[PDB]
Amino acid sequence: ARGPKKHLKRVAAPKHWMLDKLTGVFAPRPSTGPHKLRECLPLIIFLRNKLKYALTGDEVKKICMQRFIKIDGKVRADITYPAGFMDVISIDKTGENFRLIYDTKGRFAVHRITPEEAKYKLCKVRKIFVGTKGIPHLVTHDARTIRYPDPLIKMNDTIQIDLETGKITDFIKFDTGNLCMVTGGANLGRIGVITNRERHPGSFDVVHVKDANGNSFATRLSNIFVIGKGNKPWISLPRGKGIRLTIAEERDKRLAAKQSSG
Amino acid sequence: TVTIRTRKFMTNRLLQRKQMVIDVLHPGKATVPKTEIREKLAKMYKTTPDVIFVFGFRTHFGGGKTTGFGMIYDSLDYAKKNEPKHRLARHGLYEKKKTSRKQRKERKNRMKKVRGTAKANVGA
Amino acid sequence: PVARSWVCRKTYVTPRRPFEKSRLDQELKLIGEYGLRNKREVWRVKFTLAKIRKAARELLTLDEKDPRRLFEGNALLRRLVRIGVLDEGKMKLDYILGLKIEDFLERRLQTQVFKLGLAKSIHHARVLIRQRHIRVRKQVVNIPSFIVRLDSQKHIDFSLRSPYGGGRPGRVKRKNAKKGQGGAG
Amino acid sequence: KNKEEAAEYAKLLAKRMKEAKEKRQEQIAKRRRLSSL
RNA sequence: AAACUGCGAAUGGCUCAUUAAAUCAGUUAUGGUUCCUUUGGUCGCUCGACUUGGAUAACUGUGGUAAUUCU
RNA sequence: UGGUGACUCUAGAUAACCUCGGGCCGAUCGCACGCCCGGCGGCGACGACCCAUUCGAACGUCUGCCCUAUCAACUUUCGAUGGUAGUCGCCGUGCCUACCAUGGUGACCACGGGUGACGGGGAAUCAGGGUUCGAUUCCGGAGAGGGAGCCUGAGAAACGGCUACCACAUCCAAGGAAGGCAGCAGGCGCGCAAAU
RNA sequence: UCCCCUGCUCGGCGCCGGCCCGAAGCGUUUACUUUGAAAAAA
Repeated sequence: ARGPKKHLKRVAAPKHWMLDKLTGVFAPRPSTGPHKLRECLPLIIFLRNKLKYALTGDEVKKICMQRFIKIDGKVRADITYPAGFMDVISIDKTGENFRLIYDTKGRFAVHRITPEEAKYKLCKVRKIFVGTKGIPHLVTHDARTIRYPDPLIKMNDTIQIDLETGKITDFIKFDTGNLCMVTGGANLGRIGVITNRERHPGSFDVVHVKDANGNSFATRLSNIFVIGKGNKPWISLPRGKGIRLTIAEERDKRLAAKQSSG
Repeated sequence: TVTIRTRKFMTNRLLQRKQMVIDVLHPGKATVPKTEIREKLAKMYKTTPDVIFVFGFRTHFGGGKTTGFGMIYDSLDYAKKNEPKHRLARHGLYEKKKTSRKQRKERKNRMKKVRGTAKANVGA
Repeated sequence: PVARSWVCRKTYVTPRRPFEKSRLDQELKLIGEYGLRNKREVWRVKFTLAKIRKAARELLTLDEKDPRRLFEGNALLRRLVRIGVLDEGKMKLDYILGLKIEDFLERRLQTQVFKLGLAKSIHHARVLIRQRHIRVRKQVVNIPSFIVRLDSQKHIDFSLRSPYGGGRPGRVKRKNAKKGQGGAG
Repeated sequence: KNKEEAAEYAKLLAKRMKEAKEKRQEQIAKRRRLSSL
């Protein structure tokens, strides 16, 4: 390869893009943006598979540049725009908004939210920088460079930004006893409380997260998103509240639903 | 007789049309033509009979069911703005050019072979 | 890089001994008893029974009180109850290996058509299925190797298009009626 | 916009520096208390 | 339409000749460097014209070579 | 000021530099209309030094490749091993220069040769262990007759880009001019062997 | 089938300069063994 790739095969797509095999050779390669290729979700994939508003690749384009869809308060006219974690998407005419949260399994889930919760967005700070004339800077996980932050924002905190002004309203400090969830790996979408944080000099610093029912698991430092201060979550959690039901309880719940439905 | 039960209804305010799946139950008859099921969707969904577009009819084994797609728009010109043109060619509301691909490719190559004003005249 | 399937497998196996007396007598007895066409069908039933027995043995050699053992064991028992080769009394993993080709062969649609009384012989049941006369839960079946479930046993009746269960008469009826009209004038 | 955000950051930095200085003086007083008692 | 300007042709497709710690696979690092496009920030921070210049296309006219997506 | 396990890190101050083949600090375009005494406004499109991000690429760390002793020693001022100081390169580095010391690998198989060797995810058979294959749809690498050199461009030693060599080859008024199907169809040769 | 037989510089679960709990930071090294992270899809 003499340059960057511009195509992407269907079976080379990530599994959480949640496609089929016998439809086409290629898959939608997203345009470059705030999020990585294997951690985002194209707008065409959502509008054509999840919401079922469109069936072909031209109907998605018509809806997309018809100026009907707004992305974090800004209208976007790219059908392969990368949408990732807590990307607030809004439809102005039928009055629906969706928040992208990983569910109990390894995928995205549709989650309708009220507009009052659609005005803000929780996002994770990545690194702290100092500008030219002594301006402190923040680099956010969706590449939002924010000037003049609060002095108590550290490396692995979570800030809440209003989508109309771009400023910080409130923040959550990285500490034990806070509600957390994991973004990537074998664990995905489980909601838990940070207990331990093991420090290894020169490598990945693993942590330990306990679920609300008695389960525990260990993830890396980069696989951390802090969502709450204590037990109350700052956003509306999806169905099941991220408990990671095992296969026996899942089978029992499906059998109970089948017996009750008839 | 033949009767219709629509399935998987939804509306689409993003594109001013109504998605549903139509299953056609015709015991003893053949496959229904698309015009007559368009008249049934007209007399059922209280709209004009020239705005409804149906396609994708697939018969079942034994000949009792026939499921497929069918779309109802709010108005005729709203349907003309956002629809594939070949379905309008099926329904007689559109005409397309009858030129083959090799003739167009040869004309494009012969236009590439010359420069200037003569490009518009070498290809007829 | 065309987008196709390229996924296939063989459903039957051929024994290593081609010419033995007792084996050929046993498959001939099975074929002549249950009205089958060739030995490929009983070979494929032997293949799927060997697969089920191998899966049950692989689950039995794993230790007790493990979630995978319980999950695949209860899945296999629910599946084989749904076929109808077992009852709820023998709902055990070790009772899977005491099965037979006979229990898998009684669940054929041809055997059920002959057993209930739609047909007079097993070969007549096969050719009755082949001319599209037998339907179940409002869907006609034209194939004899259909595995009916336990809940699907009581829905077996004649079709609404077959002349046997009420419908348009066939080719020989209308031809003999036209011949009678020609003879009568 | 630059002048407004610079003024707001200067005010917030002054408040947080005053709070940190008060906590440092409290820690110095605690050290003096544990030295005396 | 033509043509100037800008962008893409370095993607895709076909083959297995070379290559035996070379390629590649898992695991690390760039605190040892460049990065089209998109995204966010910066874009009156510097103390010193109510819009400037001439060249080429396309076009017109006139030609050579037996011959070119030539001039 | 702020951070890392760790800076000759970022920020701050002083004194200067700032390349004529020269860093930026807008001599660009469209829609809807306008308030307040000629000045003054809303939403966009394009372009731009720097900074992070996205797509990556590239160089390195640890471990793992088929056969052969009728290959037992190999490399070494035609860089082989390391040190100093430089050139060049986007960066470290004998990558290359000038000077120093004789170093480095090897019976735990180096080196040399062969391969009907692209590598892996995988396929066949299979009680338990194994044996054989993997040109072939997804990933990475290499080439467009075969070596060599280069313009443009962010990214090419590109070949449906260019320049000379040889093998082969087209047209011609004989002066010259024009090319590389291991792309899709198709044809010849080669064949036991493979389509519009 | 349950619990007990490596030492030391700062603090929150409790009290009246005195006790327990925890922790910035260190504890003879290997193979073997069990768990955890990550380990593209098909």
